[PDB]
Amino acid sequence: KTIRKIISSPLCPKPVGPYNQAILVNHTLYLSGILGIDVKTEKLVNGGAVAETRQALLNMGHILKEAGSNYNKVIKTTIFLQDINDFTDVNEVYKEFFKENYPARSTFQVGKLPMAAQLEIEAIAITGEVETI
Amino acid sequence: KTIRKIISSPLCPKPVGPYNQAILVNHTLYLSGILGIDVKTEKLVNGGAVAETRQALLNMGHILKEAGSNYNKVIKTTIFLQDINDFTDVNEVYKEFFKENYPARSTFQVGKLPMAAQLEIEAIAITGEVETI
Amino acid sequence: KTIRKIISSPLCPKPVGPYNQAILVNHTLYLSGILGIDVKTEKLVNGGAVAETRQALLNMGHILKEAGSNYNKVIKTTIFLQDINDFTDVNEVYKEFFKENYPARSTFQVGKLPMAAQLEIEAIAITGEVETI
Ligand SMILES: [Mg+2]
Ligand code: NA
Repeated sequence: KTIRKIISSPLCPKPVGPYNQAILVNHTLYLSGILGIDVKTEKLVNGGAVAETRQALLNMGHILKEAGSNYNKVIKTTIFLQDINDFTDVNEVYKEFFKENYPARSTFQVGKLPMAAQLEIEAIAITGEVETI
Repeated sequence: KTIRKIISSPLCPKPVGPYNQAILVNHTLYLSGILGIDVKTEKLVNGGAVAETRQALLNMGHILKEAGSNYNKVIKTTIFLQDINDFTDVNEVYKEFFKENYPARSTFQVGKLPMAAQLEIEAIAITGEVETI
Repeated sequence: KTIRKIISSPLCPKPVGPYNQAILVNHTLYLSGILGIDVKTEKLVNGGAVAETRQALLNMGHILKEAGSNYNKVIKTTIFLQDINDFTDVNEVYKEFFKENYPARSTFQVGKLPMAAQLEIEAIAITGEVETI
């Protein structure tokens, strides 16, 4: 049998809808795309792409920790941008969170994001013990 | 070894390029993106985003059943929209299919979809027995 | 324990920033999105979508082989296009590399790609022995 666990953290925003913040399948954690929402206001943080990146990655950490993962167990990220010219600024914030054994990554500019956001970040991570060889 | 199975249903629109409808690896099913095509016509259903979402999710059910999965064993979906303003409507259709243990999800507006479609959905699901906690 | 391997092929452009070419988790290989970059010039190959598809898929083969995979062990690809009207030409190049047991796939047009590329291709693959039933 496969072990599925529904992952939720009240520290990470959860706008209404038929989705879960993350789903754990054995040791592989599939995270929903994260916007830079302030959990208190339920709105995007002010300040644009830098602030939204930072907020999204802080929010992500609550989901990773709830599942028994962490930033240094993230396998792959996808960065959806409203504007490819924000990449440099987004990547500088990304380096605040990802310091070693860096994830695989894809990045592109989309047509639009929900909530008129400047980005959205999706990730896959590993839970439990990880030997990096 | 890893067991791979090619998944094919004649009830889901057949591939119009060098791809399979889905690939099963052990118990993880990787679905290709699905459009709201009626296999009886080789065309999108009429009526725009709502109709197309419903037909895409019916199509998905054929693939899931062929592989030994189902909607309640879907792990992650990605919804590609031609217009972000269809999101609420697409979500209402989505809830006709996904009732519990909801998948992780990401949603965004693309530049263009194949067939000038309004909606495309890709998914990852689990086959066989699933114990949910 | 989950075994993670950091994949780095010297026959492909070395990561400049906080990402890796691919991450191997047990026998599942998560590839970064690949652009059609010439490893020597660190610039896209000239000639547009056809040339960039060929170079991207040549780069993918370097990364797959470094990890112990190959094209016939790719599970799923995603093709990010600058122009959906390139699909027919991209598919003709894709068929140079993928011959049998075709991956699942999604293809769509984005707003913009890094480096003003015409194409980016991401993949998931299997390492080690694979039995196709
Ligand atoms: Mg701006
Ligand atoms: Na800014």
